[PDB]
Amino acid sequence: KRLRIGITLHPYYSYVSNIVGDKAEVVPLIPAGFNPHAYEPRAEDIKRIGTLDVVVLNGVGHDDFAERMIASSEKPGIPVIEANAKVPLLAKVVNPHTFLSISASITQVNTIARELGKLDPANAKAYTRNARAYAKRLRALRADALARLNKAPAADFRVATIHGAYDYLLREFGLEVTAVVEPAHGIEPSPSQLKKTIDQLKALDVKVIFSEIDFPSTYVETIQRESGVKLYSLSHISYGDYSAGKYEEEMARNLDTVVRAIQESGAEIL
Ligand code: NI
Repeated sequence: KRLRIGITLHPYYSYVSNIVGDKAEVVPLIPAGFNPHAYEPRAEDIKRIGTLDVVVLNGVGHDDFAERMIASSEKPGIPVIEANAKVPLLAKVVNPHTFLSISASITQVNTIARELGKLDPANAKAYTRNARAYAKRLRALRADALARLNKAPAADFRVATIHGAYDYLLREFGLEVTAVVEPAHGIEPSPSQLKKTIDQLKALDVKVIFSEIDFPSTYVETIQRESGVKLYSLSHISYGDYSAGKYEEEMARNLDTVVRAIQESGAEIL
């Protein structure tokens, strides 16, 4: 019988779909429409784990809801694939958004394809071959996007983000995130925390803010008004329907947006 593979987040649906092709079923643990930051496990979803053979986990802080779901299920001892086993993690609390990096995605894809190959040896060769072809497309995505960068960002080019999602993404450009607006992962800032953030943006002369496309924040225009910073939006790859192509479609948009913020910070003759 065909493997039934549980996934927790949209990038993982894309990774597994691209690895298995038509040789296994990819099943989301939470229905399309839920914000995974806000999701609380339902009996309906807990029941579905009983029909699965394995669950692929981010397991580094972005799907603790999944481990609770499995604990409360008919199958508490279900095999689990820890996708981030070989991924260098930053760092205290680990930033769990490793899926928003092309290089960490490739590492994750390879770990998953290997682990799935052991559970289903009949399709192991297909899983390994598909992982290699998906990785090749991912490297090309990054290469084409980085080639459009005329210059590296200037020394004073400082970046802020609303959600703490993009440290792994910006590392691909050799950049760091100067400040994150949300005080903690998926936590909304209070008026005093937002004032503190604005003071920091001004004091450190932060040039750009990457806001959320997926579940936008209501306070973003105040930050832009009060600090004069340029606004660009990025995708956490957490909204809408699950699809095999979702990850590369949205990562291509994310890389192009980062390139555009860097080119737009570049001055000409004056
Ligand atoms: Ni997040």
